[PDB]
Amino acid sequence: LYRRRFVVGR
Repeated sequence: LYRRRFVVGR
C-alpha cells in the first residue's frame, strides 16, 4: 500500500 488508497475523488 501507499497512502492514497482513499482517493475518494472518484
